[PDB]
Amino acid sequence: LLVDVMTTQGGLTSVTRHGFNRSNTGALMRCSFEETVEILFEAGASAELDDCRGVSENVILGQMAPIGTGAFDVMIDEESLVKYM
Amino acid sequence: VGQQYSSAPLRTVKEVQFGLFSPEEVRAISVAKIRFPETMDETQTRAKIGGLNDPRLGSIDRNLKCQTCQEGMNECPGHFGHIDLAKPVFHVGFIAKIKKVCECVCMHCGKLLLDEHNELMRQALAIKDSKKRFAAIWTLCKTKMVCETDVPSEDDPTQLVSRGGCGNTQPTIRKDGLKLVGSWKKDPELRVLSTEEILNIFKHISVKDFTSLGFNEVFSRPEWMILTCLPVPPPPVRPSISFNESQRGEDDLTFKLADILKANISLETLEHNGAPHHAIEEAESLLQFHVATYMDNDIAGQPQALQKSGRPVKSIRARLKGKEGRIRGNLMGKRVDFSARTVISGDPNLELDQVGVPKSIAKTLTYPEVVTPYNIDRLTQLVRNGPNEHPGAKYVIRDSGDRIDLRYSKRAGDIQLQYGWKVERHIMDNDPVLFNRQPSLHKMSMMAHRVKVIPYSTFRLNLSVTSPYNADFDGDEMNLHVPQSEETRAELSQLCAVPLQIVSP
Amino acid sequence: MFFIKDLSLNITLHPSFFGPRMKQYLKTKLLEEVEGSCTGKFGYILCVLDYDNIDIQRGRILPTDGSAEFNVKYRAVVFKPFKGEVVDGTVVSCSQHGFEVQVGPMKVFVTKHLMPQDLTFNAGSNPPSYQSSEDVITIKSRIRVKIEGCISQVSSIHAIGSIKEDYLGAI
Amino acid sequence: RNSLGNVIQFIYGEDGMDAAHIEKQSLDTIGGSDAAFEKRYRVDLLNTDHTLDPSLLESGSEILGDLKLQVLLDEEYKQLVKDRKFLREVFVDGEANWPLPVNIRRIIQNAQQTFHIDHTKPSDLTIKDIVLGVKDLQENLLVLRGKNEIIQNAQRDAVTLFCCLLRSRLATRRVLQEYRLTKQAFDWVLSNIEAQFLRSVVHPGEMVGVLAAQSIGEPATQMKVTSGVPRLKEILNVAKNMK
Amino acid sequence: LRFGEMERDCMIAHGAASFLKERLMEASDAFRVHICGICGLMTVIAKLNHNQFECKGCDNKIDIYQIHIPYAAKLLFQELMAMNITPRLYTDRSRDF
Amino acid sequence: TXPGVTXPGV
Amino acid sequence: TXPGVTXPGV
Amino acid sequence: LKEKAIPKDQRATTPYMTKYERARILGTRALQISMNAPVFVDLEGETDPLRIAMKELAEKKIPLVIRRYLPDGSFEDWSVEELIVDL
Amino acid sequence: RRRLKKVEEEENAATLQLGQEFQLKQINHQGEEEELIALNLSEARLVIKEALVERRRAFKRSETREKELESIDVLLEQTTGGNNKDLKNTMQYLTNFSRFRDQETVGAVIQLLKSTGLHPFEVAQLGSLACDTADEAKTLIPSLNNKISDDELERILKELSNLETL
Amino acid sequence: IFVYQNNITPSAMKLVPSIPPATIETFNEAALVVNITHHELVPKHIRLSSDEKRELLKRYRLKESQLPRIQRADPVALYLGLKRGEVVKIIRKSETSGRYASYRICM
DNA sequence: TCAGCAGCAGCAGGTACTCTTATTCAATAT
RNA sequence: CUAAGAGUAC
DNA sequence: ATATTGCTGCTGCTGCTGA
Ligand SMILES: [Mg+2]
Ligand SMILES: [Zn+2]
Ligand SMILES: [Zn+2]
Ligand SMILES: [Zn+2]
Repeated sequence: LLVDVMTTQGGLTSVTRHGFNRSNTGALMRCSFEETVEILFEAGASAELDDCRGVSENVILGQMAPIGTGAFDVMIDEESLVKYM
Repeated sequence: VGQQYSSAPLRTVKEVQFGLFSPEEVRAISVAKIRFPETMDETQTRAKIGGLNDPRLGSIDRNLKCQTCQEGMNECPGHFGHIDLAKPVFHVGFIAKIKKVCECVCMHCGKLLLDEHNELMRQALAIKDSKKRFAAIWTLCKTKMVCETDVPSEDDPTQLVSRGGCGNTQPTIRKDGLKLVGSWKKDPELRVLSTEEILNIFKHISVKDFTSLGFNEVFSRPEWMILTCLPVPPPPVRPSISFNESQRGEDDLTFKLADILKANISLETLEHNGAPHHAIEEAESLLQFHVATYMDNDIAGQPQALQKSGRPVKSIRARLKGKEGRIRGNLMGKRVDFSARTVISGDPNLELDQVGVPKSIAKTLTYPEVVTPYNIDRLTQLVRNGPNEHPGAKYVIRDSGDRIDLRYSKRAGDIQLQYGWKVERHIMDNDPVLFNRQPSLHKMSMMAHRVKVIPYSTFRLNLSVTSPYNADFDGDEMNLHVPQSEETRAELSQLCAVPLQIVSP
Repeated sequence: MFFIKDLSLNITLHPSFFGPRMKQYLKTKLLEEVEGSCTGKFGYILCVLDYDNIDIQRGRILPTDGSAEFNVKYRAVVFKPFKGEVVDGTVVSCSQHGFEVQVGPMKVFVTKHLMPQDLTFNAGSNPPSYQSSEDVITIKSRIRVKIEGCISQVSSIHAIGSIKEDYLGAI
Repeated sequence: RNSLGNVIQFIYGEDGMDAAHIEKQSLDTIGGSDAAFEKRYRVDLLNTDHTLDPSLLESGSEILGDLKLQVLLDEEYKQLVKDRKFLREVFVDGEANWPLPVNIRRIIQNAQQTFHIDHTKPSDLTIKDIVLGVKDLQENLLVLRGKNEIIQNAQRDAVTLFCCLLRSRLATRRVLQEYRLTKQAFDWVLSNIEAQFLRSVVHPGEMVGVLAAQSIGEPATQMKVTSGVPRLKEILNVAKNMK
Repeated sequence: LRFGEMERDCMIAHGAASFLKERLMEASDAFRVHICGICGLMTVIAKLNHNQFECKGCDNKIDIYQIHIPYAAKLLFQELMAMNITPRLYTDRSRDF
Repeated sequence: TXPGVTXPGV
Repeated sequence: TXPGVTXPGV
Repeated sequence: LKEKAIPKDQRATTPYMTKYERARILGTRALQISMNAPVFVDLEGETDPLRIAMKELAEKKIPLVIRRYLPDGSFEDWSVEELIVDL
Repeated sequence: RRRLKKVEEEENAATLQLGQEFQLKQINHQGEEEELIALNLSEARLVIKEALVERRRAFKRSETREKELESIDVLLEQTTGGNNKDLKNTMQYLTNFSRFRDQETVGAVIQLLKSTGLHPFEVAQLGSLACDTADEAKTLIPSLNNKISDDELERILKELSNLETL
Repeated sequence: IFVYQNNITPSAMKLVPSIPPATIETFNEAALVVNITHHELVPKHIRLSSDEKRELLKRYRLKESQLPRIQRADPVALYLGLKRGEVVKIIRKSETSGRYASYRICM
């Protein structure tokens, strides 16, 4: 998995602020690693839109990340609930 | 009380849309115009109207409500103000971007130097990533120094097609500190590019031109990179943490905003009274320096704007960056409640998934249990026992939000529990608790144990479980976290339990 | 004018209410909330159509809360006034400044500036009414009015109409 | 996938298996000599060069000379030879011990200890039963549930090495002679292999990125040519010039 | 006690989303804030006593939402606004995944 | 770089 | 260039 | 949502309940029981909400459905009744 | 889009600017698109009556102007409770200014207006206002200018006057 | 395909892109002495047709950019003459499963 | 159709946790 | 508040 | 007499005649 992440862009992407952190993966989760304020300024100037799919975005917003137990939605079924009694 | 009922619908944030403030939006959202640098009036007992602590921006005293929303300091978010700048100034974080944009656009007519007629511009404009397209457009249009009012025809390089070019020579632009100096190639003419003319030439860029440069028509236009109206944060952003028990101590941002107001007033008076261009330029440079150091005090090359006390001023950028800044020090990782820490000792007589908890720690940490018909009797008994003896309850959270402290409540007599109330009670045996050793390098260093109350001052754990924790008993300390709801409790027992972590991935 | 429109409403149910009659509770709570309501987005909402089977959907549990959020969709009959539209009504009140005409659930105010010159107000005629040389418009009189203004309140939509136009007035 | 939805791996670990459910096991086809291979697996009903003892199973005195059963044995042994060639292509050094999800040896031992295999009574199994049961168990090991050619091919490719292990262990000669399974014991073994394989599949929602990062970082803390932390730093930080 | 970054990473690895959310919000700082629907800014005057909600600048009074975010997040957004950046928070998807 | 690991440059 | 990123030239 | 919802006849996900799904189902049901939700199983004297929810899951009387989200935004609805709890 | 602040054209029925939420086509709850059915006063009254009687039946399982007013008031008090002063006023208005009586005449009117093939808002306006002549109809409803021929307009308004039964 | 001894003058490199759909690919003899695809580290690369790419994107519900990338200067990409937008299936000898099939889109 | 060369300048730095100690002057004017 | 120093377990 | 102010890590261009 590590070497697949490092080579998935067609070249050797280092684990450094000049490597993985330069992708277009979301401003809020990119700024949480390094170069926070510069990333925010560039996102403001370019008007980037954050889909809030990352773990870091929901951690910042204090909401259940779509990971592990949050990777799905639990819903009540009216018909089954009536069916039980 | 927390926060009371609000009729507004409750949703979760799905998308964050970044951008830049337009001056008119800043003037629209603002609730007050700030004009005086004094925080307090001449009586030194009230908040000056129009000053930096305007009551319309939020209350600076607990005994008084916000003048705008009529809510206490608990509820009021704070409301922004605005300073109307005498002259435009550069945004310190966008000086390089402003330089690139003005280097990509004709400095006279506000049109991009190389239109689609050029061979390489089809390749450059076909780039879909906004940031890569700008890089290409810059690295191909930085070398052109004429507006090219007439260009060869695209069909064949024989006849000439005349576009809307103005036929002027573009200058070579460098930065000398906080200012951009342009040397026009001699048709050299070296002069400082006034932010007025840069703002004007940015405002003439066509929508198609700056939307090809990566900007947005709605959320961030290039001309909004120039500051003409400063948003003033409310006092919540910059609180006066007076620790002298009588003397108010203002935040660095308040002092910087006072300096900005002083420079703005000085420049306004100099312009109104008439003065030689030298003094006007000096005042303008001072205003630019104060604004830039307010937004970012770590500017390379320039000397730091020292605080009153001679120390460097803490700017907003310094407040945000660092392992101890907002992101890495208050959002990604923060201090939490319902936690304990103490020395650990081994116990061969404990089960693998058990942890021995000191009695005083068990009395301090509590779990809120919802009163139910199935547990009314034992919760009532714990409330009767009180908080001074274990097992017992420390608080009773009523449905109305009032919190009955069991200390000083025996005076009122016995409390009758109602279904739906909460009893915040001491953690008893068989409670799932997260248990951690701080140099946490993998998941198995944060497994979940079952509480066993013991009569001493050390956490007690099985010998076998010390290997995943990498913990000895030569003085090691470990931490304990108590879940506060049934969902967290359930997933902590069903996912992070010690037996489930025996075989590691 | 009267229409029927597709509307959706979000209802949150507490955990204690998930009994076998949950569908009945949701159907009743859609009523008493949007029945006979007044909004600027859809004007009036008088009644719900197709009450036999209202589309309630599944219902998602709000995490950490236990309450369930249902997005219930339905048909609702609405009455939205429109600028530039002619509608009938019954005169119910009159004054120096104008007169009020009941149309459905709403009141339309016709000002004195929008009556013909000979149709002047007069308090001598009982009730004080807008009278001309050929007819009088007193209380409980049918009238056609062309609406030209609308201002929206939560509890009462307000409208301003006119009766100067040709063949506008008493039928 | 990452947050953008980009595919990192089209199936996790190229097998879709949870790491905690993997144990080291030996592939018996890849190793050994050709004579040992034929003595281990080759069975011939028509000739006496590789015939099987009729006392091994109840029908051993009646299946002798059968033709359809011989066809099944021929295709089984051809599949085994193909598996040996494939495994030797995959693993150049010839190493036989590799981590795989389901431990067959323990299942066989459990069946032997549970049903009281007396090792003297002739086996109740029939050869057709063994061959068809193994062939069906191969088809019951589902990782991907899709219903198109792409997903079917991915599923078939995702279990090929475990299927090689399964054919290596549950061969006709090995079942009848070395282990001496009965009918019920063989059916029980098949059921448990299927259940354990379906239980060893990775769970969606697993945060494998953080798990991999921690599983690499922690041994580094526990830690001619450079090695150790400096070499790890040289690798992760893709450096043009190294020592 | 500091619930650091790598503690959060361990809890992510465990897959316990709700426990992490409860640690970062209910145990440390949970703050309710009202946001506009036309704009994503927190510039909503909310007089809860009189049941009034008004975003000056958009001239709306009927399209307001409330969210629960850490107070540190509110401070970060206000500091970004003070630094001429608009972190608009929207509660619906304008783009498909 | 950085600091650490200015810029570059500056 | 610059420096950085003399001139060119000098 | 009509386009997003994969029809029930051609769901392509595992019929087995994942560990995270089981943990969240137990947590959600225990939280609802703690807030006086009606119980769908007969109690043998147990008072802990978590073990009540465990008993409900053992004999499949939990009226909840999992909405499994595919990475493209589409989802499949699997009722707790039809999910096989092998773990 | 998600424009910060919002600019839009002002509502004007005479210009046929009904509004952003009252456009020609509306997506139904079934996922497809339908024409915005604009009910005239009689059709809307019949729809209200159908809805109320169906609600009465569903609750159960689990003419002169005086007597119609009594029936609507009794059934209204039986069906719905509070916050119905608006509904009471609407229903008494509907029974007071009603142009058509029963299902047959409203079906005839709607099929006639369908044969006219005009805008749903415009056909609802035509059915709501009991006009007499041609130019009078054209000036009552400004959207009628050069949409249907004079002979067809005159004849169809004549069947509006004829089907104006009781 | 053009094969040269040492180098191509830039005055000819500029005119190498001819009138479409004719494409000129230049290779060096020194770079073609050893067939890189025969190295054991190099797995099997199979170019996909347009219909195969469409089926691949349909079955996995992918967009164009959600696939792993291969540069249009990679030695195997030059060897197979990949053009941008074309997807190569990579067959690999995995050690957890016998066979693993990945996909890379040319860029 | 090809052979030879140069210029510069910038700081911080793993994860938790405990404790103690000291904290910017002088002159002018109201 | 800031700064500095001595540490404890890795 | 009291308050205001003066070790580690990179980044990029300009220019032909002669022989
Ligand atoms: Mg130790
Ligand atoms: Zn306020
Ligand atoms: Zn120009
Ligand atoms: Zn707004």
